Amino acid sequence: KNPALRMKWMMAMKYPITADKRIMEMIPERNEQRQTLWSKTNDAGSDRVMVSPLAVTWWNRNGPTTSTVHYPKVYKTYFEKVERLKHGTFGPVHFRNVYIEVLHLTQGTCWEQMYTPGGEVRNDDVDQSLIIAARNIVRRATVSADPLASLLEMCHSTQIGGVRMVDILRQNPTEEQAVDICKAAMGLRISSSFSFGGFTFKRTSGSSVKREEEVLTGNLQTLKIRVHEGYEEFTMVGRRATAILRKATRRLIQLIVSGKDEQSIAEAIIVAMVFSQEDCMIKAVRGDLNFVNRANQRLNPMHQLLRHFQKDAKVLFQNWGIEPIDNVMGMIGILPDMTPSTEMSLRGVRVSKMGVDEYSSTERVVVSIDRFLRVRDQRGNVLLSPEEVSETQGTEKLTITYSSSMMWEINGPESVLVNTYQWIIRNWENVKIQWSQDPTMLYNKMEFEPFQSLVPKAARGQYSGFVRVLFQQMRDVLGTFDTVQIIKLLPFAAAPPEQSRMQFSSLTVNVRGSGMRIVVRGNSPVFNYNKATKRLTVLGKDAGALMEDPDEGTAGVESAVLRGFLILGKENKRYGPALSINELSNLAKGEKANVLIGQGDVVLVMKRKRDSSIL
Amino acid sequence: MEDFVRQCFNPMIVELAEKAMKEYGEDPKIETNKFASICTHLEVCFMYSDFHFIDERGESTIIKHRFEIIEGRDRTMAWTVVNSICNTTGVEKPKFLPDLYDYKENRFIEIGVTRREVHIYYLEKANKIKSEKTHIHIFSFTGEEMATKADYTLDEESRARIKTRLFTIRQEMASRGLWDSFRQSERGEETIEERFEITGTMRRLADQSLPPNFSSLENFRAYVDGFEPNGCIEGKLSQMSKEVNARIEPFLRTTPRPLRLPDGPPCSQRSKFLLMDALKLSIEDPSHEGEGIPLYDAIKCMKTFFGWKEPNIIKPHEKGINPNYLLTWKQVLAELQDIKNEEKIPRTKNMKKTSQLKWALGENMAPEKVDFEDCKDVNDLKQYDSDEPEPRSLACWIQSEFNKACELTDSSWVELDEIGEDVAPIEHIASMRRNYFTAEVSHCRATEYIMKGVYINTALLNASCAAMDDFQLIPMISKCITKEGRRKTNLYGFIIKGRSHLRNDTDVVNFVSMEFSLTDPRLEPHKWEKYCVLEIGDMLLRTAVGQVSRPMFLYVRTNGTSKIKMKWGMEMRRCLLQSLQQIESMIEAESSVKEKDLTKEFFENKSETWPIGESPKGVEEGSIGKVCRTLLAKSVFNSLYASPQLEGFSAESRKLLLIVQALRDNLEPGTFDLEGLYEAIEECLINDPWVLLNASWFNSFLTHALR
Amino acid sequence: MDVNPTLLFLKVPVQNAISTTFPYTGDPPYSHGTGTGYTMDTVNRTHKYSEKGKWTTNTETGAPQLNPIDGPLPEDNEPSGYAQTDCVLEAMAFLEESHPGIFENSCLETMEIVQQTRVDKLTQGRQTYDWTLNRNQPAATALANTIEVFRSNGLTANESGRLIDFLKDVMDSMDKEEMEITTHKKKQRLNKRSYLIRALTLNTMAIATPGMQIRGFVYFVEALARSICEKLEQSGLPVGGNEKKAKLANVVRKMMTNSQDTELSFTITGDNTKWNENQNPRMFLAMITYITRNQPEWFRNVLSIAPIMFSNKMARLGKGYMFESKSMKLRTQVPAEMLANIDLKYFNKSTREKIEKIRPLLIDGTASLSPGMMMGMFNMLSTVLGVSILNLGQKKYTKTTYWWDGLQSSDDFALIVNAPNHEGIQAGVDRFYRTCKLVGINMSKKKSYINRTGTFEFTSFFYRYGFVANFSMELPSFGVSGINESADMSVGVTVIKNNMINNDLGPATAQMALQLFIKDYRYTYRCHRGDTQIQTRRAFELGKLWEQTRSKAGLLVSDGGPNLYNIRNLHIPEVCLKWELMDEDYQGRLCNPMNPFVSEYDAVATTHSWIPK
Repeated sequence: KNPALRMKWMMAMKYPITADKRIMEMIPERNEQRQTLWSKTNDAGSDRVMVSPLAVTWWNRNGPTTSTVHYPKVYKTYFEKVERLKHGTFGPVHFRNVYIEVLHLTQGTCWEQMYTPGGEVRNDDVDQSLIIAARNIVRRATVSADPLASLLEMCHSTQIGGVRMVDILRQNPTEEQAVDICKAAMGLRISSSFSFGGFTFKRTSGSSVKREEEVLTGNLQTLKIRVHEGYEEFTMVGRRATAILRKATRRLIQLIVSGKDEQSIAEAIIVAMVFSQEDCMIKAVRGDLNFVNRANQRLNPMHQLLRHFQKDAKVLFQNWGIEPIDNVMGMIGILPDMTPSTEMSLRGVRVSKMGVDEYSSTERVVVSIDRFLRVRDQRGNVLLSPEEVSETQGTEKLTITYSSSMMWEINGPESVLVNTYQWIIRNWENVKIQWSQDPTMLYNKMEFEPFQSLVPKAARGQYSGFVRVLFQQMRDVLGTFDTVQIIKLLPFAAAPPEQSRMQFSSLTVNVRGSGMRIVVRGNSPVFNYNKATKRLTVLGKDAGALMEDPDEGTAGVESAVLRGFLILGKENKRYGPALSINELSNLAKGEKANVLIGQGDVVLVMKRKRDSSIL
Repeated sequence: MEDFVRQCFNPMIVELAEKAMKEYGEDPKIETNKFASICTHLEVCFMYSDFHFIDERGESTIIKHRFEIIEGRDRTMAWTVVNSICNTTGVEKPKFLPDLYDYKENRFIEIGVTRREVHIYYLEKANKIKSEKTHIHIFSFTGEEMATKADYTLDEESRARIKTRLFTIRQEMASRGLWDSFRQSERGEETIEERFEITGTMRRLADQSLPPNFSSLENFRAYVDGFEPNGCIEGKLSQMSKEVNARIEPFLRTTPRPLRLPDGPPCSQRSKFLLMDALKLSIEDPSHEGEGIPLYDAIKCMKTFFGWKEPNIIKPHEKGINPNYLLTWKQVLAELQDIKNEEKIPRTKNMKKTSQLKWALGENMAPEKVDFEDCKDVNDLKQYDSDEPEPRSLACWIQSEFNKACELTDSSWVELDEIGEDVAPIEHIASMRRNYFTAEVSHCRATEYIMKGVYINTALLNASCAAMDDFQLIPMISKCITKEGRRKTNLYGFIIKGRSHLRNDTDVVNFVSMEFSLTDPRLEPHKWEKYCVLEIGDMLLRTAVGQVSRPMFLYVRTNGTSKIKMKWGMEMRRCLLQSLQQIESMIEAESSVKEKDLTKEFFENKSETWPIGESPKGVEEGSIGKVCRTLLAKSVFNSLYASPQLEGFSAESRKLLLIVQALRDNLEPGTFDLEGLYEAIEECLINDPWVLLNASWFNSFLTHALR
Repeated sequence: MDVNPTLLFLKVPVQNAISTTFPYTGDPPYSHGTGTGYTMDTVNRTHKYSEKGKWTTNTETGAPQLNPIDGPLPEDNEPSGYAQTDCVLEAMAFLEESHPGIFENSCLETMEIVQQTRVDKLTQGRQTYDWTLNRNQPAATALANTIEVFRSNGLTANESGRLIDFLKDVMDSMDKEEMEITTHKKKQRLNKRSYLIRALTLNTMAIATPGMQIRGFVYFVEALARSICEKLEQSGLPVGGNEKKAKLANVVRKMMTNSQDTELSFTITGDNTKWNENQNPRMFLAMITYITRNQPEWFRNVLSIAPIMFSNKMARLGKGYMFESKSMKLRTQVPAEMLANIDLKYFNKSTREKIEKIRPLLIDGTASLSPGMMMGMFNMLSTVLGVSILNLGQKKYTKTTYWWDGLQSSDDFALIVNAPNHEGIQAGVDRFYRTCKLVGINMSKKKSYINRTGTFEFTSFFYRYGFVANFSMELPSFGVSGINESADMSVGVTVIKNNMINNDLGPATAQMALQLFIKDYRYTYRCHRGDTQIQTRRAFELGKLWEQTRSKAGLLVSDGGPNLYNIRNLHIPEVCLKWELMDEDYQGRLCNPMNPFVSEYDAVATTHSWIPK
């Protein structure tokens, strides 16, 4: 309490700072504006003079510079924190309830949020960038109108680190679920092994045939499955869990899995159980399974069962049964409570130390692509799909750009604004023609969907109505075109407008919580236009360049600033003194005034005699 | 010296050492050698318990950690871990806190490092601690190592590594030229016999501090030392009175009754400013010369009105000075005109001392100071009137006050700065919740009240602490942003503070506040008892039959505020945080049962109905928006009406709510003393209107839920 | 149609919306509960609950004393301060039996800290009574004055710097017949009785603050009590938030799941309001002597000095009273030193009755209060007693079909009782009530309720079907601490982070706290973002910086740059958070060691860190 008020009041005076006397003979006696940067008074009880924080800012902005040495080496503690945070990743958050400085994120009131910090380890820049880009593209395309064509458009309309991603895809042998799905959609060759349950399944012995079986679940729900009959030998490959599995006709006989931690081993074991197509787990199904992705589209029953088991499997472990175990070198058991045991283990699931690892394969196959990106090989088994794509997201060692129409809402609201205006400026000719001819379709363009999110819901229909009326006036008046205004104001009209009487002098866009304001007339921090250089700046980030179209009024009048009114340029003292925007509601048709639009400039305006209508 | 330890030792070990010494309350700056000693001890313990694991068969494998650290944690965690280990393995409970625990050997090991010879340290440690089945690991910087029974759990490689670490550390101290101090600081902690004798006064006091039937402390010590329980509790309970018992009253649905409300004259407004009846003289967009200064803004806002009349009193202050309020209002207007006549107007203008100003403030009505010796012989000299205020009946105007406080305004009252981007999904959920709530409540009247109070209180405090002996004038300004997006500046009235020579935080400054309004105070005069009402103009308002003229009233009232109350009113922004916390807690409570982030369907769904009111046809629901606005309004009302009565009633009624809840879930509840709880709750319903309305809400909820 | 927030509970279970019922969530502005009449009523009630206790006259302070221990057993449900020594000792013995060695380990692990603490440890703490000046004073200045006076009086052993040495110095000074106080030159001679009464004072602006001669002994006894509690499971101290949340769930799981389906379980939540009336320092001394059985005598004396001294505690009486005459419009104030002999016509009926009750105790303007305790000095010992009472509820001790357990933290208590039938539950609750009454533990029947197991609360940790709703903390100040730009930023961001970690602060609420933080910081230091249109003198040069920098995000918030903090990134220092983004020239200028401005919290030694004039 006391310190805050004391500092607030102390900073008020002109010279609240105390500094050594040397500053007298090192910095100018005042500023370029003649402001004094010090005072001759000496601190009580010492020889230090009194100066002002303006001197602090002067030193910060144009003070003498020195070499930055001993700083990176001395601060060895917080730098590692920065590296771990930035190079770390994240994951799905579950509402149920290295790791010594992230406590708030990992644990909360009643939810858990996974996080794996970084450091300087792991794979290279190109592979990680490709994996993350493919993950984002696939995840967004999951919810598109048609994932296949949309995904192709995103892949062909994006690049990685200044290099088109198609070249990397064709010249990079990196393997990943998202990358493999993108390659399959592109029609190239993908790995024979099929990514299921988050791990790569590679067959290396045995075979089976597909049969359609109807099975009654433990919850009294009948599901149709494509059960495989015949001995098969699979290897589950994963970074933190590698396993070797045998399967037979509706029977699991052996599974040896090695993982760094118990969680990965448990995940691999659950994946093996679900892949085994055992009747016992069918009888162990509880509840109604309707798992869907962000697109709410129903998935195949196997994926739903896998998700249900991943949610929890405590009620299933004890149902398998009890069998004996033999003590062997490099052999570990699996208790029902998920704990290794020397004397006992869970049925048909063992744990080894080294496991099956090391050598990989370089085999590729020709595959076909179905409606919703579900990659299926010639045999019939599902190879890949977005349902099996991991949720991990990290950082990009090199800049990655996404010019598509649905990747904009990734870099942030500022990025959304900048990219919407970039799209508007890049398509200036076509957008102008559409606005002139059939603007109704333009106002329904999906490319403006992100902007509708930034504009508050409570004040988006009224904003849209104001914009529609203003643009109708601009169209029906003629002779007063102004491209900058059109680009600035177009995106706000997307909503289904409604009639209103407000005369908006500024519209609000929510960026990073704080709401910025863009003025209908003149320049705004959100939208700046420099006519001296003819450049548009959006929040300090360039958005493109504007070229004046074959319509313009270079002699005053501007009809798209005040609804129902036409501004006639410079003010005239002869007419009625400066009015108020609210008062303008009483002027008669054709009346003129000297309204004060804003800032410190007066503009003469005449009330439109006609009336511009909208749908 | 500590710089070397900080730079060499890894951050985690130094952080653990800092926490450990903070637990014992020892400052590292004063004690330097012990800092290095503790850091080395922790380092050697961790190395002893590093890169060691136990395989699933039982054999020792080097890559379930073989060694578990017990001294690397705090006392509570270490004690819990050792208790659990002993209970599970049935091992003899250690006397002290061991440094490490070996799982393969299932035994507790202690680590010791000394500057002097190892043998003396081992001997003293064994004599002090070792009594049965205990092992100590002893090392030193001299390169000589030994342990108990010549048994080392660590292999040759680990022992050599620890020896090399100690040797390189010793070489570092030798190079730095401070190893001599390190060695000399060690002395073995000579444990000379400690004597603490109670004698003289303390012996008498101790002898006079024993239970009955005891003559001296020594007799009691001997008695307790030889004490062994034998059925004393059972005997006392058998001989205890049967009437003593905590009986459970069967709590059914019919038992509860509504709280008995007090009877008497209706309540009255006591807020620092009007809430439902405030009036604003506003400028849509301040672009005039000299912006930012509250005085110029107030002058400009005043110039927008031309309906001034000759002031006259409609509803007078019954127990107060009516004419002087009028005189001081006239003085305010004349002083403003005089300021208008000036050219070089300073930042603020102090009103000249006048009779009416002093009388309205209360300076001339303030009792003087004199010692009790010179005023004892006074016929009516009594203790301050610490008498319980008279009961006041519930009045409907507070209900309307809250109703209008919960309505939706048409301006952006609160402006908040920016933060970083959100990358984690939990960050996305948090941003979504915050943005939804903010969009909901940013247009509520509660935010208007918050900003008005903050501005008034900050200006008043700055004026009070700026000029001590000046009766300054302070406009009541509030800056907002309309829906259209124009910076509106509203002026509600004026305040004049008294003398502000403040030395204590609780010192009371007296001010006189004049507030505009358009409510006729002859409709509910009882609501207005502390105010003097003047009619200082007429306003033209547009209605379906043109511009009708209605009177413009002014409420003048003398109030007092303390610096701590000023800060409390300057920190009302926390009402938004509290209201969020409430809605977020409800979100989490409803989500946990369903086990999924439910904010998306909580806010956007617009299919939920939370009972938030009542109507003639029955109860009424609303939206999550209505819920958020109601909670924020309740928080602001609680902040403005801060009184012990409110907290008392809330605390005593929360228990009744909980018991009713338990009744709803068929938990078969019971009450030991229901009437006592009822009396405790009703003790807080005497005169306050806010608490009375809360009690009325509680009675409505009681009569509705049990149906 | 008319707002009614309470009606929310008509569909939402109350436990979910409990925050609705916390009106303040802060420090109110009135400070109701401190004065003189409150002390009068406290003393009167303390001596009333010991009505039948034996009366005696003290020999050193020359004041009466009341001893209710072993008095007649209560016959009515009203509060009783008749705590039996034998029952307390039996309860402690049973606690030791169920937890063997606990007292032994506590003693042997605390002897070192008893022999290790330095004198400066007493500097940390709350306000202290300065016998030299006879008024509440900061601990540090009180210590300085005490050492100065003792040095003047030839008691300089405390110069060794050991806390035990200073305690011995205090013992010697108290043994002296009289001492001198030199204030600045005014000399005051305090006799043996005067000094003794001063040293046993309890000032009242932890409502009560003892003097300085009793700080170290209180600290030692509280350290032992904390050490004993640590080994105790039912004890609610000194754990934090997560462990406290887990305690309720663990207790419920233990009591319910293990129980048979036939058995019925119930839970009672109770508040031990006015918890210090019925607990006497003599019973605490008895339990302390029992704890240190077969231990070195010096340690026993050091540990037993505290309750011995407190049993003769003297309570000060507020600042006084204020009288006013409306007829003559006059105001006057009278001190408490003149309250012993003064007319009772000035006061009202209740106040004059209280004065009549407390008249025969005021010694030298300071009442004598042997029985009862004062808030917030021996809380851990009270928790120890409560956990002993709880431990006396096992199936082996009860020797009955029913049984019980629960938690106690000395301010709230919860008890789960289960039995084969409803009559069994009634018998269990009644037996617990009587047993806790015998020891002097008082359960308020007007603020306690019983319901089927699953839903209850403890220390505001409301529990419903495995869900805890911790509401035991208030929101701190998110403002400028007033040191410097980097210092304030670092301390405040660390504050919000720490509150998030433990105090159970929601993420969105943390985000708004950071928002208000940025607002207040920019307003106070006048360092606004370059893009913003706000105007001030500092905005001029600041503006220049905004133009010069090639990376806006690199600039520090104090320098006008954007605030990139968020939930994910809060622990990192602000300077380190923008290290790479900062332009090379800006980095060199900012952290120049040769700057003229420079001759806990985690921050970098930038030029923004200066000492205010």
